[PDB]
Amino acid sequence: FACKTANGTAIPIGGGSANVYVNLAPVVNVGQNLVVDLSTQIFCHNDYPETITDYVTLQRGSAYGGVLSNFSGTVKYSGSSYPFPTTSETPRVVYNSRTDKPWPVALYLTPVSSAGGVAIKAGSLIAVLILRQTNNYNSDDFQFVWNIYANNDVVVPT
Repeated sequence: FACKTANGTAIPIGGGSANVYVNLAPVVNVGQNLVVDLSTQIFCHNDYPETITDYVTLQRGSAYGGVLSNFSGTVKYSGSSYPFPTTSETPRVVYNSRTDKPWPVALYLTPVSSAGGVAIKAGSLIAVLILRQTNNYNSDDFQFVWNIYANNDVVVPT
């Protein structure tokens, strides 16, 4: 089991860390959602689906920089919505194929009432998402740590 980003960066068997650089809607009003769809950015596969089933959760997700300060967040994992930053590990998604398939994670971030101006800065860390992988075969328990960085400023009109 291993994962890769849209730009080619991979985290191999056993886990590790990688940076993901995302473009963001440049203007988001109070009452609107800024969406960070990582299902188009992060892809993973099972290396031995003939015999092993891989189990994958969002173990936890944290907000940083302007997202922590200026946004109220929810994370969608494989169709279900949870608080972001997270308060519990999600249910498991099954990976049973060698074809790389999306990690079904999306952040929905809406400005807090106090937000205004540049609410997210270009180049800043905005989230860390921990993908946890286990299986039905041995005791493997691996973390794939995704550091999410903003490619551009996000302005909240005032």
